[PDB]
Amino acid sequence: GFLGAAGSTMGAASMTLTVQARQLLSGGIKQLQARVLAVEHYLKDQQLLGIWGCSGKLICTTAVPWNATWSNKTLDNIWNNMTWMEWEKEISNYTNLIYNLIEESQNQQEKNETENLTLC
Amino acid sequence: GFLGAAGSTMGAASMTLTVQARQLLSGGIKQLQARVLAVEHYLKDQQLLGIWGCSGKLICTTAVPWNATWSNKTLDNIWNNMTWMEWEKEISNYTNLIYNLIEESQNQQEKNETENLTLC
Amino acid sequence: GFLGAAGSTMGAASMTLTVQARQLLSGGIKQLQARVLAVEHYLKDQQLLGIWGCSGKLICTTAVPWNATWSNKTLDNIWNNMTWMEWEKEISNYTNLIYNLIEESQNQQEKNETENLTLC
Amino acid sequence: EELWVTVYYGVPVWKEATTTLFCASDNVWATHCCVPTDPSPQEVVLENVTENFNMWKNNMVEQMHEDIISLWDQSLKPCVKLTPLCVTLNCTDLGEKGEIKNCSFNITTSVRDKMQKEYATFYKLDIVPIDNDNNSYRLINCNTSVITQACPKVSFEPIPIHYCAPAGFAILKCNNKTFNGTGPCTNVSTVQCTHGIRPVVSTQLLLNGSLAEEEIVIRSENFTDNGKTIIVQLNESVEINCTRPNNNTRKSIHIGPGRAFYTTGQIIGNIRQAHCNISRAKWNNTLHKIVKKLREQFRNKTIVFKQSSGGDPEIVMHSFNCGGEFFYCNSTQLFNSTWYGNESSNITLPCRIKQIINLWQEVGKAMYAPPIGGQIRCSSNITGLLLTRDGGNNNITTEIFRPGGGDMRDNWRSELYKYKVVKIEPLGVAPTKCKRRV
Amino acid sequence: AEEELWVTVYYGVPVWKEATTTLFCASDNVWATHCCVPTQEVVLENVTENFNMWKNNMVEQMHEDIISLWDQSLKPCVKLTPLCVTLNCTDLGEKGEIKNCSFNITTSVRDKMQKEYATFYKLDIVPIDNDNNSYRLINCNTSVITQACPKVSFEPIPIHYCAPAGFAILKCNNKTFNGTGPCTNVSTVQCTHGIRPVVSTQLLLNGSLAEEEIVIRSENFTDNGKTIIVQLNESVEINCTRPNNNTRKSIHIGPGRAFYTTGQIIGNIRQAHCNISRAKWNNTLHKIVKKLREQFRNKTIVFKQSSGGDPEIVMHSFNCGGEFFYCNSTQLFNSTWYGNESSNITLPCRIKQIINLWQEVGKAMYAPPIGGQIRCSSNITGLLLTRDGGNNNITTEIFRPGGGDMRDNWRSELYKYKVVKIEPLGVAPTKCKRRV
Amino acid sequence: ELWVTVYYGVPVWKEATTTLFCASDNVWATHCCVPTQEVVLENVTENFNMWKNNMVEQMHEDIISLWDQSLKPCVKLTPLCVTLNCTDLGEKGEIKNCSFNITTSVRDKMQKEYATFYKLDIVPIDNDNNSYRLINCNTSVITQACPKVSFEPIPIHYCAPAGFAILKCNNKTFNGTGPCTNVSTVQCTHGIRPVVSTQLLLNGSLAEEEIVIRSENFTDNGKTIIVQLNESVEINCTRPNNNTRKSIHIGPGRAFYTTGQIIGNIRQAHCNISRAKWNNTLHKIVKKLREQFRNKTIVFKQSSGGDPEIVMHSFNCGGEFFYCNSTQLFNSTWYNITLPCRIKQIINLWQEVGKAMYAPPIGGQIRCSSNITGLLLTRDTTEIFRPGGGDMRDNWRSELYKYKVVKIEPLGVAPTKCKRRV
Amino acid sequence: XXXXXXXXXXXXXXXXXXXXXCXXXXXXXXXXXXWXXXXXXXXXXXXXXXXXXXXXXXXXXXXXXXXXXXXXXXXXXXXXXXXXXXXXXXXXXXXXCXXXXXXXXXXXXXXXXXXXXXWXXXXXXXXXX
Amino acid sequence: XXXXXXXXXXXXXXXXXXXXXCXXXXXXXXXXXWXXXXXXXXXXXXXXXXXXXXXXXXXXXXXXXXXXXXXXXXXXXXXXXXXXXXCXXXXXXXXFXXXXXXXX
Ligand SMILES: *[C@@H]1O[C@H](CO)[C@@H](O[C@@H]2O[C@H](CO)[C@@H](O[C@@H]3O[C@H](CO[C@H]4O[C@H](CO)[C@@H](O)[C@H](O)[C@@H]4O)[C@@H](O)[C@H](O[C@H]4O[C@H](CO)[C@@H](O)[C@H](O)[C@@H]4O)[C@@H]3O)[C@H](O)[C@H]2NC(C)=O)[C@H](O)[C@H]1NC(C)=O
Ligand SMILES: *[C@@H]1O[C@H](CO)[C@@H](O[C@@H]2O[C@H](CO)[C@@H](O[C@@H]3O[C@H](CO)[C@@H](O)[C@H](O)[C@@H]3O)[C@H](O)[C@H]2NC(C)=O)[C@H](O)[C@H]1NC(C)=O
Ligand SMILES: *[C@@H]1O[C@H](CO)[C@@H](O)[C@H](O)[C@H]1NC(C)=O
Ligand SMILES: *[C@@H]1O[C@H](CO)[C@@H](O)[C@H](O)[C@H]1NC(C)=O
Ligand SMILES: *[C@@H]1O[C@H](CO)[C@@H](O)[C@H](O)[C@H]1NC(C)=O
Ligand SMILES: *[C@@H]1O[C@H](CO)[C@@H](O)[C@H](O)[C@H]1NC(C)=O
Repeated sequence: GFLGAAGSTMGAASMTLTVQARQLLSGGIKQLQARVLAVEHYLKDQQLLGIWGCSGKLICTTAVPWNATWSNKTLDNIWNNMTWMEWEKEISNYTNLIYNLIEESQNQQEKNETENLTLC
Repeated sequence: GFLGAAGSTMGAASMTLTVQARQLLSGGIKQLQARVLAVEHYLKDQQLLGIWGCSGKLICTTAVPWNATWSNKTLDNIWNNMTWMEWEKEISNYTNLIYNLIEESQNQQEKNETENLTLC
Repeated sequence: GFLGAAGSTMGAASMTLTVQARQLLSGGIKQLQARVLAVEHYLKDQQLLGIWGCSGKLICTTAVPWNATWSNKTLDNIWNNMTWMEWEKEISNYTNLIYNLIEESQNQQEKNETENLTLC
Repeated sequence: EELWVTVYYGVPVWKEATTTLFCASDNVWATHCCVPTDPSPQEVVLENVTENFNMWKNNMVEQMHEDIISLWDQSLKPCVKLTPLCVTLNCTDLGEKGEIKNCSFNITTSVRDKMQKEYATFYKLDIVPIDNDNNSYRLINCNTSVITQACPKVSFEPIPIHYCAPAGFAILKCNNKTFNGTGPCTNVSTVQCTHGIRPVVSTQLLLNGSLAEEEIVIRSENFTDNGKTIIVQLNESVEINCTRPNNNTRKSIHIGPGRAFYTTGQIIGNIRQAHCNISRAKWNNTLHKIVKKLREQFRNKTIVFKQSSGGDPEIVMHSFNCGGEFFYCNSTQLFNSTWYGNESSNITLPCRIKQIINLWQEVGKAMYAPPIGGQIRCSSNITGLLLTRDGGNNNITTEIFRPGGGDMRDNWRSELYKYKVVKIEPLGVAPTKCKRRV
Repeated sequence: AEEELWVTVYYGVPVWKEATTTLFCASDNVWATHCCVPTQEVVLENVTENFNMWKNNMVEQMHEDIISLWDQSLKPCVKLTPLCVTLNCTDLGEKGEIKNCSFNITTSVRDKMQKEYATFYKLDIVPIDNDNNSYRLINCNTSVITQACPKVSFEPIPIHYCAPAGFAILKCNNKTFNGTGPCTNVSTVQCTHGIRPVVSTQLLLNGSLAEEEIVIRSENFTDNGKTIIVQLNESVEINCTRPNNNTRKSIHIGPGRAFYTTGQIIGNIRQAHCNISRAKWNNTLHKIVKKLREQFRNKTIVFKQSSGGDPEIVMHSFNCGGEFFYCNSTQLFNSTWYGNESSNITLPCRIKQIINLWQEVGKAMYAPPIGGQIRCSSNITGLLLTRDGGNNNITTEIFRPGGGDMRDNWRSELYKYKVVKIEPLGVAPTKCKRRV
Repeated sequence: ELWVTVYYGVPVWKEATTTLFCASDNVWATHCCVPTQEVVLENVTENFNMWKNNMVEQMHEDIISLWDQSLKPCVKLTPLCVTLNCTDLGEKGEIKNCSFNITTSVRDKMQKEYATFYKLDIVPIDNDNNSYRLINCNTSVITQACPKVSFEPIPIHYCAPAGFAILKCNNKTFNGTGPCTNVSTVQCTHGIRPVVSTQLLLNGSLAEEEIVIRSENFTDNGKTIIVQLNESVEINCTRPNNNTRKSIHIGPGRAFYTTGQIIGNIRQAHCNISRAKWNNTLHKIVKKLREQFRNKTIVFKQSSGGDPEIVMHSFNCGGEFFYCNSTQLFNSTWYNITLPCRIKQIINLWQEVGKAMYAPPIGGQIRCSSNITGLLLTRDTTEIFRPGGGDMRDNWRSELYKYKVVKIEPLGVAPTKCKRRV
Repeated sequence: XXXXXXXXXXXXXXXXXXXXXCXXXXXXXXXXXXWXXXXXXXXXXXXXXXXXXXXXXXXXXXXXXXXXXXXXXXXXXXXXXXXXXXXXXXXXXXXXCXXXXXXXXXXXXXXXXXXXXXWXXXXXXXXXX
Repeated sequence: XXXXXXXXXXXXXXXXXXXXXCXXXXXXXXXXXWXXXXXXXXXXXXXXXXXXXXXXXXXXXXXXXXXXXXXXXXXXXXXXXXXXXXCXXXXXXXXFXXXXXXXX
């Protein structure tokens, strides 16, 4: 069910990403504004995945190393012993920092893809 | 022409998918509602294909096996003796079930992509 | 800065595409019309790129040959002696024609991909 | 066999759906239907496609009706209200025998301390006596409804309009020239927009509509119920030339701070009755062919055309908008005949003008149509009829048909009967032999 | 010789944050028209969430939505400005509760005066002279009185408040939850349960019952200025009757502007009243004091009628059959309990036609009379109580009926819901690098 | 040899008209609720035309729409279009005490009320010298402004929606038309105050290098000449009468506001402009005018005559509308100044048909101090210039002359050596 | 003291698996540390045998063992274990165990390896037969 | 990583220690460490990186350990030094060098 994995560990919860993804689009003037706003939030997330180079994916790996200062827990204590709510709270102060690093990495990747040849 | 293959068999009609895709993928309160609905339908179809791993494709195979419960007819009759209208009516009761299985498979594949040492 | 390369030659201006590409959407009735129109412009550009093979690319090549009737200048005196404003003015009467040819090329590519899935 | 699920996007599949259609056109209608039309509209014939249609369950008609009501209401909001005129009138006959009266009244003007004695010209149908004093009258419904003056700058002349489906939807059209409006159609095509439909308002005869291409087609939801309107679509039109011969002038009476009431000032020349001229031979041939088609549903019976049983002119006369004036014509010379089926082979209808009307029977509302100076002449094409068959004739050999149908939806079903709106379902799945294979 | 982990982006992560958004309304009349959407619970295991019924923006939105709908419904209808004239009133019969008032009013035809008669309640008219005959409408010289639309029904029906896509409503499933703090049994819904927008000042009618016991909720329980909301686990039936058999007449005051008033009363004139079973109320008060003694330990609990005088402040008001009743609840809140006591009541009622439910400035609404007799039967599903201050250092607490504004009634049904925004993106380490 | 390549993010644009949103930093604070950068474009020449700028047309429509919407939930002064029995309070007839019979909030109860009106707000009815009527009340609806709604101009910024940008001309002496060679891109305009005036532009922006005189065609003489000053002139305006506001109840919670009495003496409203600053400003203006009209005598005269709305300096000082006689400013030949002012409570801005607004009196005394930042002149071997221009658009072109709205077109194509290489 | 506590089967049949264990005494098995096995080839030379990264359940082994190498650990057991295949007589080496703590050094990695610091008392193999 | 000892023996006299030394197969930035392989004891680390002292090393031994030339000396011998001083790689496979067998 929708958010059924909310209390599950991150590992188990990562297996239901399509359940939450579908509910972002399907789930007087004030209601038209509400629909436009829901569309704007969806596109905001799609544009953010776009600049990160993660379009079309549910799970997208990057080339940004994980910094032990953000969290020094082992993977077993993250994926099997902690939920996503707890994780998002634990690294909340670094979320924007991580997002900026992802964008920077993609920008470097773009330079390595679009400027390899003269006018090509 | 648009929907010209509607009376054709599934095999014959599946070779003209670009005809409908080209029309569906291109383009006070009453007019805004019409525009918002057109946007919502476009985004819902694009999201659903994205979460199925079918972005940019008109024909997209999957790893979900076909269940004889959904239809026990052979391919020769389904593809050469039926139209898409008749087929969609025949399996209407199972369409949402099929979609959920596709989503589960795609999500598992992406998870599998991050556990594959060769690809990491 | 935004449009800072507008006065630069095409060869130099083409190296700073991320600056302008990410500005649209940062990536009562009049307020909804403005928001819906901004969304529609974003989607229209994404749909046009999706019709073409340029999905998710800042620079992408095509299989459409350059017609000397559109411009009989060589790469010298286009990329290092013209700005994009001057270039767009020079071939503006052929913009829609070029766009249609790009679509036709992608459609032919789709046909080849469809041919590769015959009875598959 | 080992079969796999494959996703196909763009399959030619649709389902019945109701959505909001937008209006396009090549004045309230020109302003509303601001979207331009396709200069060369496309239509795709769908071979080997059978589609069920039902003209009496078509939501395009309901949407057209709502759009007419909405535009008329919106078009009457920024206009002059006639509440100040609901006073006793002193009316003297100008002439018929008193069809047009010269009415004087004491009305408070824009200055609250002063009242003026104003004169205005009204038609008998708009004036009701309220006393035993033969000269004391009031407006027909001013004590029960709010009468709003139409703005002289807003035109309601019907123009062709097209209803267009939004992206993701399509309109299916039935191309069977003799289709009866219900059941399967085996010649179906897909269009994005309907043909040009004129939102003409009438009560008995359908004007400026579409003609049948092969024969007269008579449609009814159930020909045996006697509670359903019979819509007769003609294959050849009949010309009806309607004239208002009085040469009028316009006068403006100020009834408030910028609220001007428009009435007739003077009438130049003699007073003459408005009328419509229908060619006698064409109507006689039209009735002959209608009887020939009616006898197919009512076998071996005599067909008699009669005028409606009685009541208000809104339901017993032919009402139409001609030049901006509302004519109520006594269509009794057209539907007064007996036919047996073996009859092998100028009609002037008197008309009244009514300035205060209540279209669509809105409770508490009415509209005043300002008079138009000069003379009015219209030439319209009669393209169909609304008939009601009387019940209680099951044990006799004669059927009685009277002009007049149900509400205004019957005047639009006659144009929208061939269209239905469907939603496109481009995403389908089917078994194949090929697996994802990474 | 390095330990290398990389950032991986996950979209569709089951996380959320508190948020305020626009909600829509569904239902199976102003409410059927407004809540036009036709009318799915997922239990979240191992999920603890913090709720706060007094900081719930769903109550504020319901309040604004009810006021907006009410005000919008009255716009296209008859104004009573022509009736703000001196009335010549004589007692209709009580001893003067209903008067037969005559006045000179312009009729549906302009510049024509007609003497008319109308029936008014004592609460709707004020003397304006010393002749014992001249009356005026209670507030017509300072406000615009709009007649309620005779064809528009304000009867409350169950409605459901629904979140837009991208948002979800979390529900607390702890049957004894006190409305604030952590809840360990949380479920996700798209729409709330059916809530009836019933308007009342002291007793909550046609609401939801508690499932296990009477639950008494208060923001503090030590601040005498806070409303105590008592949710019952068993309802008490209140049967309200307007026994007068009224024959209604319609007099026109303009071009299609009709004023509705009682034309005559058939039979005698009898007092409107509500009948509450004495044994059920006495048992309800017993169980309420048993629960109140848990928050106010070793105290005597005394119920008294509220102060203020004005019927809209101290009487129990409600809409019964379309009439607005103001009933004297003193017989329900006049008792002393010491905690050691084991365990028909007829409330007189007045009818008021000119009301101002949300204290709008310069505006009022006139409820037209309904002919025949009126009967209704409502379920008492909860109480609003306040405490008197000044009772420190003594052994007795004083409780009186009443509360704050209408939010306390709407807060009594929405207390278990909160709206949250879904945050589908998140990042986490994994030993897998982008293959580029 | 060469193949088509698609580039997205191309730094090009085209002229376009869209709806700009208003961001403030009161009707304007409420309307311009969005809270509030510049990229200089090197080697970019852009053609501007301040007289074809749709930002001005939008601003004009926004001002009219906001004023119209603000006056809807307010008192309509229709029961006051009655005979007024007016007697002079004094000058000697500028302000009258008018007695009238008006029905109050209680029907059938008519009261004899007194109200204070200015001479410009009333018209004689009869020849008895006592019977007056409100000006144009028989041909228009006079709506009282709500006392709680303020129209005080505040700085506002017009901002382009996403996908659009505003190009600014940074040439300090740009004449309002033709190519600008120092162009920058902004998202929002500078703060512009929607100040309403008919002859002098108040509280606007100053030129930085010189007085700039702009005209669509300096040889047409049917065009407004907008003079942008490089130094402001202070104009100190006051209404010395000490008024006490009175409220007359005309309906059920519908009240008319007037002046109950004036405490002390009745004195004329006026504006004080420094004589030396005006004389130096006018000299500099002539110096610039002689560049377009060479070897000519420059003469400033008062406008041709007519209703104060078109021939006097109209402005809102402190909620009151002053109509000041500017003749002392435009009466000179080139080769303290106290301007008397009238107060008018019933005004019709933008010359709407059938509508007017009543400005309720403000008690106490009014003082304001404005900066004269520009002039509107019309040209009739001597050149005759008179104050006054065209409609209200001329007061906004003077601020929006340096901006144009363009649409961004990030998608374009070009040849290169590489193909798709499928 | 996060000491390692090695144990071994000791005597074994030739070509048997080299079963061994090493408890995470006063330490978590799941920690930001790399646990490893090493052996002394009858004191002729020291060599690394295997390692497992508790932080991410990663593993590596010396080329000397190649396909025979094995390593595992569990948090529930709080211990590491190994059982290299084909422990012929040449494999009868002393078996050492140690943990090398991970550190958040500026290595452009989540954590860098450290020198092994916490060493077990060890146990010897007797795989000859 | 194929390091080997340079100091064939270092059985230094008390308070006159001889340095331990070895060389790497290739130069690296640190990526090497020393350990004291005492008799009947675990070979506990002596210098965690580039001859930098180990935590709780309880020894003065240090060196620059530049490039591929690694060494360590405390400049004083003691009974605590009666261990084989071994160096090892900390890159690629953790190959061990022959010990110096100082036994001092
Ligand atoms: C708590 O909830 C209860 C219900 O659970 C509410 O009480 C109900 O209130 C409604 C509205 O007042 C009552 O419905 C009305 O009943 C009238 C009498 O009904 C009797 O007579 C009719 C005769 O035809 C019979 O059909 C019926 O079975 C009964 O025998 C009707 O005359 C009313 O009709 C009027 O309103 C409707 C509105 O839709 C119009 O269509 C009609 O034309 C007409 O104008 C109406 O049906 C209902 O009976 C009450 N129930 C009970 C059990 O008494 C409480 O009011 C509510 N409490 C609060 C505080 O809101
Ligand atoms: C809510 O919490 C309970 C625990 O309180 C969750 O159930 C637990 O789920 C874990 C797996 O996530 C189970 O652990 C696994 O057990 C199997 C048993 O064979 C073992 O092989 C695995 O290695 C692992 O240890 C755990 O036993 C189970 N506990 C109970 C009491 O059932 C439950 O799933 C949580 N709810 C949701 C929605 O996630
Ligand atoms: C009506 O007028 C048209 C010309 O406008 C003419 O052709 C037609 O015959 C006329 N009809 C009749 C019935 O006179
Ligand atoms: C709950 O309801 C039952 C009857 O269903 C009643 O006996 C019980 O006393 C109620 N609880 C309380 C606390 O009064
Ligand atoms: C109220 O009426 C109901 C029936 O509607 C009845 O069962 C109940 O006992 C009555 N209660 C009282 C207090 O009259
Ligand atoms: C206007 O007032 C200001 C102070 O507010 C003063 O500096 C200025 O000189 C005055 N100007 C005139 C013309 O009086």
